[PDB]
Amino acid sequence: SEQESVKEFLAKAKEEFLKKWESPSQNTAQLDHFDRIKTLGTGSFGRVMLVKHKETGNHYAMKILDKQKVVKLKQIEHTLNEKRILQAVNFPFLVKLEFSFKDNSNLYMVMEYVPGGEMFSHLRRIGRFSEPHARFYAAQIVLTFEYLHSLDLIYRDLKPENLLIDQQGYIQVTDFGFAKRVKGRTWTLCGTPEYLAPEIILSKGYNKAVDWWALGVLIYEMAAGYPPFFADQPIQIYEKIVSGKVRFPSHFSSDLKDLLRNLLQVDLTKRFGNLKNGVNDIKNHKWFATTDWIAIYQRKVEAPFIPKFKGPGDTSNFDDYEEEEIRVSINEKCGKEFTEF
Ligand SMILES: Clc1ccc(-c2nnc([C@H]3CCNC3)o2)cc1
Ligand SMILES: Clc1ccc(-c2nnc([C@H]3CCNC3)o2)cc1
Ligand SMILES: Clc1ccc(-c2nnc([C@H]3CCNC3)o2)cc1
Repeated sequence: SEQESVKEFLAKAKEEFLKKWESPSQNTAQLDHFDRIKTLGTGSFGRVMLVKHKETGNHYAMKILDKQKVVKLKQIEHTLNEKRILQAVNFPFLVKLEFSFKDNSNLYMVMEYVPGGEMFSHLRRIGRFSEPHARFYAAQIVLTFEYLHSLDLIYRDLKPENLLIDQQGYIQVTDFGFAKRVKGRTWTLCGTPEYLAPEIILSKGYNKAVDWWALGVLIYEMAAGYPPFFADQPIQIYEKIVSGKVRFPSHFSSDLKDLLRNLLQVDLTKRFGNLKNGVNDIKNHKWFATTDWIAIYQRKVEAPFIPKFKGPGDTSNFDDYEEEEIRVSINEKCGKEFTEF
């Protein structure tokens, strides 16, 4: 079936992941080693801030999570998943975690800063991506899932806001807050409504097939400019998702429609990526006939566009948020819950 070079690559990738997975790094910097520059984005339990390391001058994106808000939102296991996975993975299209640490109030994950901004911004600015442009990004996600799934990891948060565009025009995936190592099935209701597979919505035990469904949603959104299932109320979105009905814009190629019908298959036992040939059904589909998979992996293909930015500390591709304190309490909070962080 697969070439021995590919099998050996993935076998070594798993060996290296498991060594770090079984002995995670902890406490590799502290807050006063950095200067704060700007808030790059916010969220329910945390935010991401551009920082500069005071000794080296290097820029980083620091994700800050409030321990008490994490406990209240029942995200303890998820935050521990995120840091433990990020410190163990290594792949060209994943954001690199450089440091992690905690204090009395917060958990900190310090990643290399990617100045080009989120794919979401670029997609909304241009309207929609041409099929070659969408296919260049989709190929990178296919390889990333091939890697992650071979490590028994499910990603569970694919969407344009989590795909950063780097200085070469390639993707780096960020936010592993829903990622998890899974042996067979898992059961948590999590994700963004527009991207949820039917089996998540229906409260079933599910597997890596949910990532391949989300790839179908992403490719549709890149090529159309909007996602296939949307509405004002989540329950209305869920009803569309489970119905098995998708309408395609007339400008979609026949090959694109065919691939999407096989990724957006409501029956998970019939969905591309989850059949006997696994990822190969996707890589060998006609829509990818022009893709040089090794060249993509090696970053040898010229990108469709390079983001405009002035230097490693430029924030122009991210937007403006109210600047709030990073307060650290005099007393430790939730120490027992986060001992492993
Ligand atoms: Cl997901 C993924 C699966 C397999 C490979 C792979 N198989 N052989 C290689 C060689 C050629 C380039 N340098 C190592 O890479 C890469 C990514
Ligand atoms: Cl409610 C709950 C459900 C599952 C787990 C769990 N699954 N694997 C683990 C590892 C890492 C931390 N300790 C052992 O914990 C913890 C709490
Ligand atoms: Cl390297 C890097 C640079 C920026 C970010 C980032 N900025 N905002 C976010 C959140 C909120 C919206 N989407 C996820 O993440 C993460 C990593």
